[PDB]
Amino acid sequence: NSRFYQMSPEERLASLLNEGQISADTKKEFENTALSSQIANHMIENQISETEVPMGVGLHLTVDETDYLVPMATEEPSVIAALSNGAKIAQGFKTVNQQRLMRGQIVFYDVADPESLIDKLQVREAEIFQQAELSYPSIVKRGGGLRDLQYRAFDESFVSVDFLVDVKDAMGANIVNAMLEGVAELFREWFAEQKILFSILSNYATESVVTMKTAIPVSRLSKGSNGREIAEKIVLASRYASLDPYRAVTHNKGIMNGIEAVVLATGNDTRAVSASCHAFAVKEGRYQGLTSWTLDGEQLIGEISVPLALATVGGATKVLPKSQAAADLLAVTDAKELSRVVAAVGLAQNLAALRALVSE
Amino acid sequence: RFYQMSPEERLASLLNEGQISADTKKEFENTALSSQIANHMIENQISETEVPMGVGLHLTVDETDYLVPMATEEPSVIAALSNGAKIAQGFKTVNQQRLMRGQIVFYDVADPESLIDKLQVREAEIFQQAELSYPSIVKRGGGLRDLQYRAFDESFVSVDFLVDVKDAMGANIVNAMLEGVAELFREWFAEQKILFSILSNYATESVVTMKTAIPVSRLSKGSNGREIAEKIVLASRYASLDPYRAVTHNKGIMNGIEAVVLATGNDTRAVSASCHAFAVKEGRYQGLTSWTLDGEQLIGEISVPLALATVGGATKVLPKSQAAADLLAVTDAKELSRVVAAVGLAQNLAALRALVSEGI
Ligand SMILES: [Ca+2]
Ligand SMILES: [Ca+2]
Ligand SMILES: [Ca+2]
Ligand SMILES: [Ca+2]
Ligand SMILES: [Ca+2]
Repeated sequence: NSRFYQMSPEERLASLLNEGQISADTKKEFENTALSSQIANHMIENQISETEVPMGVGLHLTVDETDYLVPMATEEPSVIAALSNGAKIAQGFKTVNQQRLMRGQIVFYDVADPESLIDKLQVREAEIFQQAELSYPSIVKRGGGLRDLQYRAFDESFVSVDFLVDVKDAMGANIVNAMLEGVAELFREWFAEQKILFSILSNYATESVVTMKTAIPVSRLSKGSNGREIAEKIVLASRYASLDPYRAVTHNKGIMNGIEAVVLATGNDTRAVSASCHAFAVKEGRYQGLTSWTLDGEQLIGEISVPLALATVGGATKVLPKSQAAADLLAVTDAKELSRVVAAVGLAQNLAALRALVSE
Repeated sequence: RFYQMSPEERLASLLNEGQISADTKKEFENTALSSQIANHMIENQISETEVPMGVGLHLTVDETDYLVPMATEEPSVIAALSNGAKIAQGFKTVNQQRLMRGQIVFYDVADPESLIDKLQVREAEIFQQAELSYPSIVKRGGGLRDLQYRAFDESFVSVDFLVDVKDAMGANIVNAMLEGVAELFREWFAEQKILFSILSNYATESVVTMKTAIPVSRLSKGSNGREIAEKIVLASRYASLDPYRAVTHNKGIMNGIEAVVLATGNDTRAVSASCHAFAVKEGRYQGLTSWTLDGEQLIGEISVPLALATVGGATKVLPKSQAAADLLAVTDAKELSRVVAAVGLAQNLAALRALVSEGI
C-alpha cells in the first residue's frame, strides 16, 4: 500500500502471499506468464501478472475483393464460428464511404459573449494552424496535422473549439493533446479575459466513420429453399432492433463481439472503440442498431456504419509481441484498411447472429 | 480442415502457406494459458492475447477494503484508480437491483393490445413452464420473477422476462425459459408468429448506484482544493451538454470498469453495451456520473447497469480469473457489481481532477 508501486513484481506477489491476500496456487498462477515481465511491468502500474484471452482466426472474410485472415481474441464460444459463417454467406463486403480524422476540443467556460469569441477565432484560423504545426511538427512531416477547425456553443457559458486532425496510422492521443495544449497557450495570450476549462482529445471519432455493405442472393441464406423467408425475418429482426432499445443493445453487443475481438487482438484500445461505437448508435435521440438490412428484389442488402479510430502503430500495437503477430496474420497496410476490415467483421457477425436468431 | 486442425497444425499451415513468418509462429507459440483450455473455449484457436494485469489500491466500499485486479494495456489507468480511491477514502452504496432481462417478440400482430390481453391471463402457466425449462435456478432461490408487455409499431409485441439468475450472467437460464415458453406460445396462438426469443443485454434491473463524499481539501496538495472541486463540477456538467465530451468522460470510467471486468473473466462487450446505452437520458448521450459541490465537500455519484458474474462463462475456466477472484475476494455477484461501480467513480474522479488541474 505504501511501497507497492516501487516493489518489483516478484516482491508484490510475495507480499500478497505473506499478507494472506492470495493463496499459493494463486501466486503460482500469477507467475505463469508469457508476456515478458519487463514489458508488462513498464506498461502499467502495480503490475503482478497478465490476463490471457484465447485468440483464434476468423475465416472467409472478403473486403473489396481482398481475402483476409482475421485475428480474434475472445473468451466467448461461437463468436469466431459465427463470424466465419456470416462471412462465408456474405461472400464479400464493399466499402461505401470512409473518413479518418481524429477529434479534439478546447473548451471555454464563463464566456459572456459566446458568438463574439468564435468570431474572434474564425478570422485567425491561419495562425491557429501555424501554432498547431509548431506544437507537433512530426505529424506534419509525416503528412498529417490539423485539417479543420469548428466552433460550437453551449448553455451560453461554454465554447468548444473543435479540432479535426489527421493522425495518420496512430490513434492520436499524444498528437492531438500536445497540439491542443500548445494551441491553448496561444489562446490565452490572445484572450487573457477568457478562461479555458480543459484541452483534450475526444474519443467520439465521428470523422473516422466507415460504412460497409454486402449484397447477398437470398439463395445463399439457407441450404434449403427457405432463403427468402429467412431474409424477410432478418429484415424484421434488424428493423425491430431500431424500435426497441432492449433489442438494440443486444443487437449491437453481438456486433461488438466481433469488432472488439479484432480490436483486442491487434493491441488497440477496446474502451475507445466501444465508447465511440455505442455513442454513434444514438441516432434521432434514441439508441438504435448500428446496422441496417433491407430486401431489394432477390438480394438481401446489409450495411454498417461505425466510428473506428483504430491504429496500426503506437499504443499497444507494437510493444506487445502478440499484437505484431496478429498484425502479421491480418496483413493490413494502414489504419484505414484496418477500420474497413473491422467494420466488415461487425456486419458479418450481425448477419450470422440474425440468421441463427430467426431461423426457428 | 482448418477448423478440424489442432492448434499446432494451424500454425504450421499458416507458415507453410506463407501467411505468417517463422518469427510470428514462434510468438504465437509463446503461451501461458493451457492449450487444452484455450482450444476448447473458442474455434480456430491458434494462440492468446496477453493483457498486463495490475492491482488497484486504496479502494474502500461500504467500509470494506479491496485489492482490485485490473487488466489493461493503457499506462496510468491503474495508478489513476489507486490515486482516485485514495482521495475518495470510501464509497457508499445508494441502491442496487439484480435481475436479468429476456424477451419473446411477436411480429405481424394484427392487434397487439389484444394479444397482450390473452397473454396476461395465462401467466401462471408461463411461470410454471419457465420452471420446467430450467428447474435448477428455482431450487437455488431464483427464477422468473416478473412479466411485462410492450407493443411496438402496431405490429410487434415484446413479452419481457425479469429473471433472478443469482451469481451467473444468466444467458443459459434465461434462454432456456424463453425457448420453453415460446413453444407454449406456438401451441396457444397458432395464428401468431414469433420473431425471436433471446436474452437481452440491457440489464436495466441490474443497476447499481454508488456515491462518495470528499472534503475539498483532499483534492489538492496546496490550498486551491475547493477551486479544483468547482472545476470538477463544471467538467462533469459539461459532459451532460456536449456528447463529444460525454463519450470521453464515459470512456475514462470504462478504463476502470472494463479492467476489472476483464480481469475477472466477465463479458466485456455486455458491460460496455449496457453501460453506454444507459448513458442515454432525455434522448441525449450524457455522462454516467454526476458531481456537485455541497458546502466544503465534493459529492460524486455513479449509476450503471452491471449484470456481472462470479460463476459461469469464463469466471472459473480461465485460471487467471480464479486468481483475480482470490485477490478481490468478493462473496457474490451483487458485491462484485458494487465494487466495480465504485471503481468506475474513483477512475472518473482521478480523470476529472487531472483534466482541470492542467488548465490552471
Ligand atoms: Ca472550419
Ligand atoms: Ca502475413
Ligand atoms: Ca492492403
Ligand atoms: Ca391489458
Ligand atoms: Ca484472497
